[PDB]
Amino acid sequence: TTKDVIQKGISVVGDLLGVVGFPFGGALVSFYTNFLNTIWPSEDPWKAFMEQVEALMDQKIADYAKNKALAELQGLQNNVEDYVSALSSWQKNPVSSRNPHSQGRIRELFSQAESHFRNSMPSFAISGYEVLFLTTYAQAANTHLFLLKDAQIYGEEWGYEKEDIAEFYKRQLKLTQEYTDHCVKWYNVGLDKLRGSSYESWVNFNRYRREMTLTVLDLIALFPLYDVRLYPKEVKTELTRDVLTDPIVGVNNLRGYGTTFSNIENYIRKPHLFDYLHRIQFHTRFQPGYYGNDSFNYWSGNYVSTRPSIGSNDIITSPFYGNKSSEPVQNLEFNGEKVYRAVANTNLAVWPSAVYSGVTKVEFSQYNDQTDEASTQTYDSKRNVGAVSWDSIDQLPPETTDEPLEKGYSHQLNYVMCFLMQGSRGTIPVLTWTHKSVDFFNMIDSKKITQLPLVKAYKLQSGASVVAGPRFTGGDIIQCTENGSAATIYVTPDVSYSQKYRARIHYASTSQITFTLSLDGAPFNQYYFDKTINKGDTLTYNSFNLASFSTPFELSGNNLQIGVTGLSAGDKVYIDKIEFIPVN
Repeated sequence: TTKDVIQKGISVVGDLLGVVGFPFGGALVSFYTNFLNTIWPSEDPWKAFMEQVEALMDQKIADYAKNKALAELQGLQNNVEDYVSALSSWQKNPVSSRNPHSQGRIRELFSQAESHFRNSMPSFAISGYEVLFLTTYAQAANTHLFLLKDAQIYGEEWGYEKEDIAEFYKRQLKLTQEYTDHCVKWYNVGLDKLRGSSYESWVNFNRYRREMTLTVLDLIALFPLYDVRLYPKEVKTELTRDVLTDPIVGVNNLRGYGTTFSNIENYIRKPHLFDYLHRIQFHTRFQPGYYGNDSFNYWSGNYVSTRPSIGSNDIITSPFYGNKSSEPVQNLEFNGEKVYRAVANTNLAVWPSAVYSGVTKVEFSQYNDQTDEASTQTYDSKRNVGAVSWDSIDQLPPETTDEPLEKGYSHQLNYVMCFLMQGSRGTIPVLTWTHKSVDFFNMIDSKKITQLPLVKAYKLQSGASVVAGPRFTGGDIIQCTENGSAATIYVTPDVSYSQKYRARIHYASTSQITFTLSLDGAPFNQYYFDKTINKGDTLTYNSFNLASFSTPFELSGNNLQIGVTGLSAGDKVYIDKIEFIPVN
């Protein structure tokens, strides 16, 4: 259910990934037309976003608050549409028809929309309804900020005063911090409100977490890239966070046999360096039916193997999950294949005073980006398979319904974990996914500013570790507590000639520090960096700083190592991303 808003959410993020940083005029206008058709066509989408959280929270917005919100949104729609039509004409029209008279038309259409946004935002954050208005606020906030950056692109062309463009920029910086912080604060409020002890509690908790990730968290992660002054070129970036699909179960009500909240939540994958699905070992067991005729085999447990990020080849194999096989083991390999879909069959046997159900068949759809072709691999219990009851596409829709699935999908399989039901009445499989934007090769683009998340490293050292991200960076981060090396990340240059680059680092630190960069073991850059937080502070938007290294360099190697020094006992440094700026 609610796949509609989930698709809109996934699509917007997918489209924005193409116009992030300083976009080319034609691309910007193209985006805007889809944007209007997706998010700003009528009040239906906004109403659906409200109902979405109401469904997750099992609460409703007071009708008065709901009606006003919808009213503001209708007005904002007109402002956005009037603005886009005009912007479209401006881009299309040559630098000749641009007379003082048309400049003032676009200038006031823009000022109106921007102003209307600041006036309306409070309506999507009324006391007591903050969490329920979250996806609506997120989408409105996004629009407001995306709109704002246009003033830095076309400001002078439109004939705005130097003072005006500057006021708009400072306003953009203030709002990027506020909107981001607002979303994370209430996201967490909602998350905690759903924590329970039962299996049913965890499904709700995790569904909220996944849906808020796709519609809110992924979105706010892009906000900083709207700063066309800091990002004067197109930006190549990726979202590294995990999302778990709903558990695969054959029955709607488990009558208390579902795995407990803590036995699921405490065992799912913890903050880890990025990796890829490599192999799966299926274990099968026989489930007898009370009358023999109604028996079936089912997936009882599993092993999972993943390969690390580029630069390392040693395969990581998971502990055993679930119950050992009573039947012959099945192994599926994925070497390089991208699993973009998983469809499952489940079956049930009704006993006098018990019901037994399990996953009997799983069909995986894979795409080989090397040999540009799709195919399927499947697990079959072999005895009484039943019907399909679970489709990943329902939870993780494609970015585009235009292209074929192997091209338009939004996520790929990263992990499989089997949980045991209470009193071991069965097995509950849980699947973890990662975003399609993740570049396996860690490729440094020669024309764009490339953002490289530290979790893409293949090797951590000196006691460095992966820590939960602050919810606004698109993924997890690296925590450094000691002086010395920290991480080694493998890099793939996209060109052959001696292209030069400048490096920038997005970090947080409790003290003044020194970052050192090495290529294949040789230092090439070392610089001093400011303290951004106090010991014990929680990480909010302003905790992070983005600072450049002085000197330019060439990528005469592949193994980039980041080292830190200047730490004292109790000092901590958090590293989010390293950026590469193509320089002449």
